[PDB]
Amino acid sequence: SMTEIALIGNPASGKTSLFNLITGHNQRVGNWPGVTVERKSGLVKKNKDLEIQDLPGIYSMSPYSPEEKVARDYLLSQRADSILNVVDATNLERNLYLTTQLIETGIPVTIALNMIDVLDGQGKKINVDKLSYHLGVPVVATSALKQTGVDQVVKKAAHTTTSTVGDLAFPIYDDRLEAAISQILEVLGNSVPQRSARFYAIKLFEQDSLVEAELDLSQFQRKEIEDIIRITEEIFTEDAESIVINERYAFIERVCQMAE
Ligand SMILES: CNc1ccccc1C(=O)O[C@H]1[C@@H](O)[C@H](n2cnc3c(=O)[nH]c(N)nc32)O[C@@H]1COP(=O)(O)OP(=O)(O)O
Ligand SMILES: [Mg+2]
Repeated sequence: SMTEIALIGNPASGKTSLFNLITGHNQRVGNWPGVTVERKSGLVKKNKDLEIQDLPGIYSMSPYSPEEKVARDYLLSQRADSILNVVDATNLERNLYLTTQLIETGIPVTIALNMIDVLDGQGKKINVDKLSYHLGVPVVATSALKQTGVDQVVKKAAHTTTSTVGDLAFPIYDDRLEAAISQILEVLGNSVPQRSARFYAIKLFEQDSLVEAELDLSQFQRKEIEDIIRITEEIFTEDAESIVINERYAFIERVCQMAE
C-alpha cells in the first residue's frame, strides 16, 4: 500500500518548488472530477512507495472557491495518510491560519517550515522545536532554494500518519468556544466520523453552507445547533464566523509568542 501524503499550503509558500524537488520531473497532471482545477501528483523520487498528492494553494478551507472545495473534499475523504503543510516562515502567523484548519481534519499534519533561508536574511528567528511543541505537530525547517530539510520533512510526514498517530492534539480555543464545540459534537452523535468530528462541529458553528447542505441532520439536531450558536454569539457579542476567526488568530499568536 502506497503512503499518500497530501501537500498543501498558501499560495507563494514554496509548495510547487518543494513538490518539484520531492518528485523531480516524474509527475502526473489532470483535473479534479467535474471541475477545471488542476489535479497533480508524483511519487517521491527517493522513495517511490510514497505518493505526493499536490493540492491547490489556499489560505483557508472556506466554501467560496473551487480550489478550497477540492482541498477540503479530498482531506475529508480520508484517502490521505498524512498532510505535509508547507508554511512560509517569513509570514508565519498568516500561514498558520490554514494550518489550524488542517489539524482539525484529523489527518496528522507535518509542517515544512519553508523559506527558512529568507528568514535568516531578514534578521528574524523561529525556534523550531518550540513551534512544534506548541502546535502539537512535527516541524522541519526547509529551504526549497538552498535544497535543505526536504528529505527530512518527507521522512517525518511518511511516519506521521492516520495509522501511526493516536489521539488528536487539536488547537484548544477559549473555554466558551470549546463549550459550543462540545455541545455540537453531542448533537452530532455518529452523523460524522469521530476523526473529523471537530472539523464538522466548527464548520457547523460558523454556518458553513457546504457542510450544512451535505450533512443529513434531523430537525432536532438543527434546533440544538441553532440554540448553541445563538447563546454563544450572545456571550461573545460577536457573530459566529468572527468568533472562530478571532480564536484561530489568538491561538496562533499565543503559539508564536511561546515559540520565540
Ligand atoms: C523566476 N523566479 C523568480 C524570480 C524572481 C523572484 C521570485 C521568483 C520565484 O520563482 O519565486 C518562487 C520561489 O522560487 C521562491 N521560493 C520557494 N521556496 C523558497 C525557499 O525556500 N527559499 C527562497 N529564498 N525562495 C523560495 O518563492 C517563489 C514562490 O514559490 P512557489 O513554489 O511558486 O510557491 P507556491 O507553489 O505558489 O506555493
Ligand atoms: Mg529549539
